[PDB]
Amino acid sequence: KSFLPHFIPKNYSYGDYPRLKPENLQKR
Amino acid sequence: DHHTPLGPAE
Amino acid sequence: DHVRSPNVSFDDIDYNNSQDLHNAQESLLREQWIRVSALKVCRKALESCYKTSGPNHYEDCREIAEKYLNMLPDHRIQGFLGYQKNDPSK
Amino acid sequence: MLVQNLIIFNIIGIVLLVLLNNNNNGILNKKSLLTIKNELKLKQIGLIISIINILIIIENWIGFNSNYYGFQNIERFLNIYWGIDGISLLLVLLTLILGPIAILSNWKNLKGYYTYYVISINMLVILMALNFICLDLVSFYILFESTLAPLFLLIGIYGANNKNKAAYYVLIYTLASSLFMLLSIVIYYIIINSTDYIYINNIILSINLQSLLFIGIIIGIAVKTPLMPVHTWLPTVHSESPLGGSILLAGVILKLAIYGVIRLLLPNLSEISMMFTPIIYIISILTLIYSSLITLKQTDLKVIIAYSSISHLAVCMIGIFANNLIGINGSLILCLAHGFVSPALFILVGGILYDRYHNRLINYYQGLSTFMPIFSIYLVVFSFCNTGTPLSGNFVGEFLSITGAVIRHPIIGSLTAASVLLSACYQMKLTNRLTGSVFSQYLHITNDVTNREIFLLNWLLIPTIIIGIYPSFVTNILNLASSTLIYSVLI
Amino acid sequence: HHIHTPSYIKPPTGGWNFTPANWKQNTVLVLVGFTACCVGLYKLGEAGSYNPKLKYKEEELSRWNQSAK
Amino acid sequence: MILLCIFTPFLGSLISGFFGRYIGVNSSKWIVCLSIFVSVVSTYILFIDVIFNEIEYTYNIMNWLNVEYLVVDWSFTIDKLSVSMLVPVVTVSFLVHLYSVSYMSHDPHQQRFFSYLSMFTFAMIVLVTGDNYLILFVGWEFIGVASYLLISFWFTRFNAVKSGLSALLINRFGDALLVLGLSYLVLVTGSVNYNTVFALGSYLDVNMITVILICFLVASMAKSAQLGLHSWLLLAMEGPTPVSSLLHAACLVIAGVFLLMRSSPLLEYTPIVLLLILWLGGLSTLISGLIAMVSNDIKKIIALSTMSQVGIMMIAIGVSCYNLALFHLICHSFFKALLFMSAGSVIHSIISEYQDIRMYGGFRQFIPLAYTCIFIASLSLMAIPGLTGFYSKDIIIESMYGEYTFSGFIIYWFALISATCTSLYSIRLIYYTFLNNPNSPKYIYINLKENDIVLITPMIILTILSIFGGYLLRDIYLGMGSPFNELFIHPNNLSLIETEFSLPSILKVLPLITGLGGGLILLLIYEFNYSLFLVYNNKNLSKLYSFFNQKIMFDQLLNNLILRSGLNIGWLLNVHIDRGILQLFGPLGLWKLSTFISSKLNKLVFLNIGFILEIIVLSWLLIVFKVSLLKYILLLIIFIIL
Amino acid sequence: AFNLQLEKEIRSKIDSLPKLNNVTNRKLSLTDYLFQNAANQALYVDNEADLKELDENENEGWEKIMYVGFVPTMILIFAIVLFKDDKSIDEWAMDELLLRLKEKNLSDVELIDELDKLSKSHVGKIGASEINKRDAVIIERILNGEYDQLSGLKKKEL
Ligand SMILES: CCCCCCCCCCCCCCCCCC(=O)OC[C@H](COP(=O)(O)OCCN)OC(=O)CCCCCCCCCCCCCCCCC
Ligand SMILES: CCCCCCCCCCCC(=O)OC[C@H](COP(=O)(O)OCC[N+](C)(C)C)OC(=O)CCCCCCCCCCC
Ligand SMILES: CCCCCCCCCCCC(=O)OC[C@H](COP(=O)(O)OCC[N+](C)(C)C)OC(=O)CCCCCCCCCCC
Ligand SMILES: CCCCCCCCCCCC(=O)OC[C@H](COP(=O)(O)OCC[N+](C)(C)C)OC(=O)CCCCCCCCCCC
Ligand SMILES: CCCCCCCCCCCC(=O)OC[C@H](COP(=O)(O)OCC[N+](C)(C)C)OC(=O)CCCCCCCCCCC
Repeated sequence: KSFLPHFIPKNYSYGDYPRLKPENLQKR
Repeated sequence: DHHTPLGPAE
Repeated sequence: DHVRSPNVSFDDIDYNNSQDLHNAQESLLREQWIRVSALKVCRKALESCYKTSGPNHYEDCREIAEKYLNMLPDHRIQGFLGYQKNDPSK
Repeated sequence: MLVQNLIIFNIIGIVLLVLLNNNNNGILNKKSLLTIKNELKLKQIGLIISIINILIIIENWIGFNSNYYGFQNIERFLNIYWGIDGISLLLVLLTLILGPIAILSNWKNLKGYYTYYVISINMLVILMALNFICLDLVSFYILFESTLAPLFLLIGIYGANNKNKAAYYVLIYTLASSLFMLLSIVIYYIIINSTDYIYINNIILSINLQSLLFIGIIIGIAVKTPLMPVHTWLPTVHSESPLGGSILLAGVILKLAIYGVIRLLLPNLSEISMMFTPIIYIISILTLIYSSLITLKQTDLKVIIAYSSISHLAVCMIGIFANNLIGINGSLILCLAHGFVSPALFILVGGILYDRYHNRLINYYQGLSTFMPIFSIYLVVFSFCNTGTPLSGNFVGEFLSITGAVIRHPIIGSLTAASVLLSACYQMKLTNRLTGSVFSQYLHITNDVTNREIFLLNWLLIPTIIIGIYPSFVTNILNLASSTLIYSVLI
Repeated sequence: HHIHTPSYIKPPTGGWNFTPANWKQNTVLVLVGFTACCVGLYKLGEAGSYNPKLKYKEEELSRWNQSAK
Repeated sequence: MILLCIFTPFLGSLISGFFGRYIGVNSSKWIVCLSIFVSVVSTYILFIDVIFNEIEYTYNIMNWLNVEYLVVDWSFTIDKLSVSMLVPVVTVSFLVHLYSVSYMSHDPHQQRFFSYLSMFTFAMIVLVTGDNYLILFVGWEFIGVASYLLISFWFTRFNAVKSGLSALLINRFGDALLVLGLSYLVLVTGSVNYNTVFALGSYLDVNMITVILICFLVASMAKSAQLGLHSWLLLAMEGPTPVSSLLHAACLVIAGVFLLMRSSPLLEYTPIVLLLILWLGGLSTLISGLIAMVSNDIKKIIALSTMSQVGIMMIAIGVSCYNLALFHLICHSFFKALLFMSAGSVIHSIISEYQDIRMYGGFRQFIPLAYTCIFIASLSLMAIPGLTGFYSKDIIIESMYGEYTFSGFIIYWFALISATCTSLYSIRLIYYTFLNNPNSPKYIYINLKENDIVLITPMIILTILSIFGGYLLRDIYLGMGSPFNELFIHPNNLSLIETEFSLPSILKVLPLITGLGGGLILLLIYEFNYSLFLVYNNKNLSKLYSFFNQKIMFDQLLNNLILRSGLNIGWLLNVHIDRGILQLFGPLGLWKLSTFISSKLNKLVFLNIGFILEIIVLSWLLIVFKVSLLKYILLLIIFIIL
Repeated sequence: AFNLQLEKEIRSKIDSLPKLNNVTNRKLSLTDYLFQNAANQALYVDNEADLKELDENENEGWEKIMYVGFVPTMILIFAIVLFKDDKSIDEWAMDELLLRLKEKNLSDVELIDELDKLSKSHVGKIGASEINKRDAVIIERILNGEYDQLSGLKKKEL
C-alpha cells in the first residue's frame, strides 16, 4: 500500500525535540 | 431565481 | 552645439600630462562608438534589403550580409585601458 | 555645491532634532508637546529632511553632462575630492529615494525612541550616498565602514527577539572582511603615495602584487554583496533588523559591493580582473544555484526574502565582471531594479504581515487573498518582478547580465540562465502558498493594506515598471561611464 | 444565499457577485470611454503604421549592395 | 488597424480588472467580449490585406534596449505568418469568451475570470505579432503568467492551486532555455530582430545554429507538452472548461509550434535538430493516443487528444513541412475547441456535474445538440474525408512515408498508430457518454436538458468551421508554389511531390481503414461482448491498463524522483553547508574556540609572585636561544594550550 | 491656536468621569511647541492621552509631507529623464558619423540634399520607419566608406 517518500530519515536526534514516526499528511 | 441584490452604490 | 572629438593618440603624448592622457582616453572611446553607429546603419541596410527582396535576399543582400558579419566581431566598445596599458610593438 | 550642502544641511538637521527632543530631559517629569502622538512632530521633521536630500542631488543632476567623459562636479571638501559620473549619479539617487521610504515604513510600528531611529536612518542614507561620490580609496573605505556604527546600534535597539545575535553578525562579518580591503588600500598608499581614483588607474603593478591586492579587496566585497560561502550573516540580520534597516541594507548596502568592483578592481587592477574572472563566475554561479535551492527549505518569511537577494546579486556580480558593455550595463540596471523590488518584498512580509500577526513562520499563513485582496495583488505583482518577468526592470537587468555573461564566457556563463527557473521556484512557491487554499485557521480577520502601506508599495513599483519598459532613461547616463571599464586589445 | 463579508472586502473585481445599484450609469460612462480609446488607437495605428516592403525601391537596394562590396 | 487589433484586448482586461466592481458582473463580461470582437474584425480585415494583397504592416512604438550594438524596439509586425496565427487566436478567444458568458454565470468571481481570460488573449497576440524574439519573449512569459492565474482560478481548491504552480514552473524551465537561446543569438549575430537574424542563416556556423535551436526546442516542448515536459498539460484541467477550451486549441499549447515555424530560416540549416523534433513529435503522438484509450475523465481524454495532435504538427516541422504544420494548426484550433466546449456542455447538462465517463450513458437522445457537435468534431478529428481535419492531418501522415528516410518511416508507423488510436478513443468516449447503458441515477435523466442559446451559439459557429474551413484554406497553405516566404523551405527539403504522387494507393486509405474499421470492432465488442474488457481478471491486462492509465508512470517518476531529489539537495545544502560547515567555520565554531582559549587565559591571571617570576626568568631563554628556534617555541606554546 | 480655555472645558468633562474605558475644532500652531510654558503644555498632554483612550488608519501625519514634497519630487525626476537636453554617447556618435559624411564627400550634390532635409529629430531614425524621408544615398555612402579614425589613434602595430 502506501509508503514514505524518498530522503525521509528513519532516525534523528535534535536535542530534546520530540521524536515521532514520519507521517505523510497527504495520505490521511 | 437567484435575485442577487445590488450592492451599495459605487 | 555638436562638440567634436579631440583626436589624440596614446603614442604621441606623455602620461604624466593628465590632460593629454584624459584626451587620449576620450578620443579612443569616441571613435569606438562611431564604429557601433556605423554597424547599426549597415544593419539597417540589411534589414531593409531582406524585407524588399523576399526570396531574393540571399542574392540581393549578399555583400551587405558579408560586410555585417565581418564588422561584427570588432565594431563594439572595447575601452581604452587595453591600448593605454599595452604596447603592441613590443 | 553637493557634498558641502548635503553634509552641512544634514548635520544641521541632526542638531535640530537633538535640541528639540533632549531639551526637557533634565528629570523634569515633563509631558511636552513634541512627544505627543508618538513624537509625530519629530518624525515629520526627519521625513522632511530626507525629502530635501533628494532635491540636493537633483539640482546637480540638471547640470550633469551625459556626453562628458570623466568625473563631473569635482569639489574639494574636508581635504577630500568629490566627483560624480554616470554610474555614481544613479546610485546616489537610489540611496536618497529610499530615505523617506525607510522612515515611512516604521512610522507607527516602533516601541519608542523615534527621534533616535529617524536620525540614525538619515545618517545612514547620507553616509552611503557619500560613498558613491568620493574620489579616493581612503575616503571610500571611511564611508564604507562608517555606516557600521549607526547600523549596529539600530539593529540592537529596534531589532527582533534575536537582535543581539544579528548585531554581532553585521558588526564582525563586515569589519573583519573590510580590514583585508584596508590592507590593499594601505599598500596603494605605500608604493604610489596616493589612493586617488584617476592616479591609481594609470599605474600597472606586477602580476603577483595585483593578485595580492585583488584578493584583499575581493574579500571585503564578497562578504558585502554577499557571496557564498561568506553569506551566512545576511539572513540573520534581515530576519532580526527593523524594517527600515532591512530596506537600507537590501536596497543600498548590498549595492556598494558592485560599485566597489567598479572603482577598486576594474580600472586599477584590469590585468588581474581578467585572470580572476573564471573564478568569480564559478563562485557566483554556485552562489546563485545554491541559494535558490537553500531558499526552498526555509520556513521564516523574512529569511526567504533575504536569500532571494543573494541569488539576484550573484547575477549582478556575474554581469559586472563581464568584459563587455552589455554585461556591465545589465548589472547596473539590475542593481537599480533590485533596489526597489527587494524592499517591497520585505515591506509585504516584515511590514504588513508582521505588523498584524507578529509571527514570521510560514505555517501560519495561507489563502490570504480571501480577506486581503489588495495585499495579494501587490504580492503577486512583486513576485513576478522578483522572478525576472518582462515589463519589470529586473528582467532587463537579468537578461543583459546573462547575455553579457555568455559573451564573456559562452560555456560556463550559460549557467547563469538557470536563474530564470530557480528564482521562480522559490519565489512562486512562497506566493502560491500565501494566496492558495482556504484562509488560515490560525489568523483572525483584520485590516487589509492601509493607505500608508499602499503608498510604499506603489512608489516602489513605479520605478521598476518605468525602468523595465523604457530602460533608456538609465542606459543613456551609463553608456559613457561604463565604456571606460572594458579592458581589451583587439588586433 | 451565503455570507461574503462585503462591508469591508471590496476588491477591484467585485468580491462575490457584486453589482452596484448605479451599474447602468457607470456602464455608459465606460462604453463611451472605451469607444474613445479604440478610435484613438485606430488614428494612432494608421498614422504610425508603414509597409516595410515598400520603403526602398529595388534599384536603391542594388546600389547598397554594390557599395557594400 | 494594427494598433486596434493588438491592444484592444488589453483594454477589456483593464476595464474588467479595475472597473468591474463599478459596472457589475453582466456589463463586465460583455465589454470584454466587445473588446475581443473588435480585434476579431480588425484581424479579418488584415488577413485579406496581408495574405491576398501581399501587404505588411509595421508599427514601431519606441526603443526598448539600446545597449551598444544590441538594439531592440517595441515594434509589432503583421506578415503572412503572424496574420495566419492571429485568425485561430482571436476568433477562438472571442468564441470562448462568448461561451464563457453562460458557462460561468454561476461563478461568484466572473469579473476576475474575464480579466484573466482577456489578458491571456492579449499576451498571445503580442507573442505572434512582435518583430523580434524579445517581444516574442514578453508574450511568451505572460502566457504562462495568465495561464497560472487561470488554472488556479479556484484558489480555494488545493489541487487547482498546485496544478497552476506545476504549469508555471515547467513553463519557466523552457523560459530559462529560451533566454539562453536569445543570449546566444546576440552573441553570434548581435541582434534578435527577425529581419536581421533570418538574413544570416546560411552563413552562420551549424554548431552555433544548433545550440540556439536546441534551446528553442526545449522551450517548445514545455509549452506544447511534448515528451518530458507534458505532465502539466493534464493538470491544466483543474481550471474552468473555458480555460481548457482556449488553452488547448489556439493558445499556449500551440506556442511551441509557432516558435519553431518562426525560426524556419534558421531551422533549415541544422538538420540534426529537425531529426530530434521528428522523433520527439512522433513519440509524443504514440504515447498520447495510448493513454487516452484507458482514461475516464472526459476532459483528460480531450487534453490527451490535444497532445497527440500537437505532435502531428511537430513531425511536420521535423520534415521541414512548415506549411503543413501551420495549416493543421489552424484547423485543429477550430474542432478541438468545439470538443472542449461540447464536453463542458455535457458536464453542465448533468445535474451532478460528473466528469467521469463511467458515470455517463444514454445521453444521445436527451442532449442531441451537444452530441452532434461532439460527433462532427470527432469525425473532423478522425480525418474523415471531406472535413477540415482530413485536409490538414491526413497529408502530414502521408508526408512521413513521402520523406523516404529511416526516421520518416518509423514515425509513419507511430503516426499511423496515433491516427488509429485517434479514432479508437473518440468512439470509446462517445459510446460511454452517449450510447452506453445508463449508469447515473434515474433522477439525473429526468432533469437532463440542453443548455441555453448563449452557450450553443459559439459551438454552432465552430461546427460549421469544422466542416468547410479546411477545404477553403487548403490552397493558401498546402498549394504548390504558394508564396509563403515567411516560412522558409530549403530546395533540398521540398518533398511535396514525392508525398503526393509516389505514394502507394494503399497508404492513402490505410489510416481510414484502421480508423473506421478499428472503431467498428471496438464498438461491436463494447455493445455485445463487454465481458472481454473486464480487465481486472487478467493480471497482464491489469498491469497494462494501470501502466497507461497512470500515464506511462511519468508523473510518479517526475515527482517521487526528480522533484523530491531537487528538494533534498536544498535540504542537504541547508543542513550540511548553510547550517553546517559554514557554522563550524563561523560564529558557532569560533565561539567554541574562543571559549576554550579564553578559559585557559583566565587561569593564567592571578596574583602570585612565584608564577610571574618564572615567566620573567623563562623569557631570558629567548635571548640565549638562537632565533631559528622561534617557530619550535611557537609550536610548543600551542601544545600547552591543549 | 492653543485656546487654553478649551482645554479647561475639556479637562473638566474628563475629570467629571472617574471611570475610563468603561474637540474636533482643536489644533496647534508651530509656536505652541516652543513658546508655551510648562503650565499650559501639561494640560494639553493629559487631555490627549485620556481623549485618545475614549476610542481608521488615517490622518497619520505623513500625507501632506509626501504628497507635497515627495510626489512632486518624483515628477521632477520623471520630467528630467523625459525633457532634458541630454546627448548620450551613442546619440553623439550617430550625429558625428553623418557630420563626417558631409566633411568627406562635399563634392556629392545628392548627398548634401538628403542631409539638409534630414531634420535633427529624424537624424537618429535612419532606416525603414514611418517617416517619409530620403536617406538611401546617406546609407549608401556609409556602406562604402569607413568614416572612423580608430587606426589613426593606434600608431603602433605588432
Ligand atoms: C502600476 C504602476 C504604474 C506603472 C504603469 C504605467 C507604466 C508606463 C511605462 C511607460 C514608461 C515610459 C515610456 C514612455 C516615455 C517616452 C519615451 C521617449 O522618450 O520617447 C521615445 C519615442 C521617440 O524617441 P525620441 O525621438 O528621442 O523623442 C524624445 C522627445 N523628447 O517617443 C515616443 O514615441 C513616445 C511613445 C510613448 C508611448 C506611450 C506608452 C505606451 C505604453 C507602453 C508601450 C510599450 C510597448 C507595449 C508594451 C506592452 C507589452 C507588449
Ligand atoms: C554626520 C555626522 C553626525 C555625527 C554626530 C551625530 C550626533 C551624535 C549624538 C549627539 C546627540 C545625542 O546623543 O542625542 C541623542 C539623540 C536623540 O535621541 P532621543 O530619542 O531624543 O534621545 C533620547 C531621549 N528621550 C528619551 C528623552 C527622548 O540620539 C542619538 O544619539 C542620535 C545620533 C547618534 C546615532 C549614532 C550613534 C553612534 C555614532 C558613532 C559615530 C561613528
Ligand atoms: C575573511 C572573511 C571574514 C568574515 C567574518 C569572519 C567570521 C565572523 C564570525 C562572527 C562572530 C560573531 O558574530 O560573534 C558573536 C559570537 C556569538 O555567537 P552566537 O551567534 O550568539 O552563537 C554562539 C553562542 N552560543 C553558543 C551561546 C549560542 O561570538 C563569537 O563567535 C566570538 C568569537 C568571534 C571571533 C571572530 C573573529 C574573526 C577573525 C577574522 C577572520 C579569521
Ligand atoms: C500585462 C499585465 C496586466 C495586468 C492587469 C489585469 C487586471 C488586474 C486585475 C487586478 C484585480 C484582481 O483580479 O485581483 C484581485 C482579485 C479579487 O478577487 P475577486 O475576483 O474580485 O473576488 C474576490 C474574492 N476573494 C476575496 C476571495 C478573492 O483576486 C485576487 O485577490 C487574486 C489574488 C492575486 C491577484 C493577481 C492580480 C494579477 C497579477 C498580474 C501580474 C502581472
Ligand atoms: C476605458 C479605459 C481602459 C483602461 C482602464 C485603466 C484603469 C486604471 C486603473 C484604475 C483603478 C486603480 O488604479 O485601482 C487601484 C487599485 C484598487 O485598490 P485601491 O485603489 O488601493 O483601493 C483599495 C484601498 N482602500 C480600501 C483604502 C480604498 O489598487 C491596487 O491595489 C492596484 C495595484 C496594481 C495592480 C496592477 C499592477 C500592474 C503591473 C504591471 C503593469 C503593466
